[PDB]
Amino acid sequence: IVEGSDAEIGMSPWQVMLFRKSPQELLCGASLISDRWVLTAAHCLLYPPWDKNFTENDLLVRIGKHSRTRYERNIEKISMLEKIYIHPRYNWRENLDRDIALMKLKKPVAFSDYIHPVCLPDRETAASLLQAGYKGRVTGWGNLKEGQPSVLQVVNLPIVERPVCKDSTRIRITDNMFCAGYKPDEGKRGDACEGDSGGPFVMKSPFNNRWYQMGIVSWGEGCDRDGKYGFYTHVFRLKKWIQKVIDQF
Amino acid sequence: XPXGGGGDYEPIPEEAA
Amino acid sequence: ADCGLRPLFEKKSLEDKTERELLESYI
Repeated sequence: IVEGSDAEIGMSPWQVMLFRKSPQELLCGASLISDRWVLTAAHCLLYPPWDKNFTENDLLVRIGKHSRTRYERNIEKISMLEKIYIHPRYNWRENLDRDIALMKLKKPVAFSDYIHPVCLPDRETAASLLQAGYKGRVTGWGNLKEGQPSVLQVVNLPIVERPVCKDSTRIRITDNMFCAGYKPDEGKRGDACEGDSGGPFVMKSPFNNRWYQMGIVSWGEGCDRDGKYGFYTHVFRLKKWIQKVIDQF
Repeated sequence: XPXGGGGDYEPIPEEAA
Repeated sequence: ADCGLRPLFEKKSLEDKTERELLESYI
């Protein structure tokens, strides 16, 4: 996260860390959507251009963390994966279209003051909240600049109109993505950056006071560059696929 | 393009797995 | 069911340092 700040304790209880067993390294962020289901970006697990193709056994999911490196005894819980589900039409060849994946945990995780799931939006919530100008919140342990932070970082960013997102890049953008960030003259800055992938972009509903996950950190070109924006997977647009997987498995 | 760092971590105890 | 309600904030009626910025943008 660029231009963010240290998160408060328990501020993002659905935040999950995708950790590689060997070598031990932070692969991506992710989010807890239930006692046994984790949501992340499909490219965190499969990306042929960089020779990335992880299997269940190559990963660990750490939940309830704040410090990036420390093993938080009595606070964080570690789970192993039973199965990974990548969207069948995830487009790694061109623009990371449908960059979404579900991960089923071996055993349900017990909730605590530091571990609690986020809500997935419904058509109504998606419609009323996903509008240009409205701010969401992104969290992660990724790069602080285009090194890494000691604890979870947070940054609030405004959703940008689709035309503006399209005209800022040469990449073909789809209905399954949205972009966020401040424009060059707005005076404020901030962005997600490498290491933040898979993390949640959330918004707090003013109707029922709940936090909903509207996006997944997907991609960008550089970090916090003027006239450039971060791109996120549109969670609601892919909710049908999400439900289908959870119902079948 | 798509979003480890390597700023090394504290070992995870076996009893946590 | 209890999704999106944080034990240390919503459940105690305590708000975090920047959540107001989000609500203030939902005009």
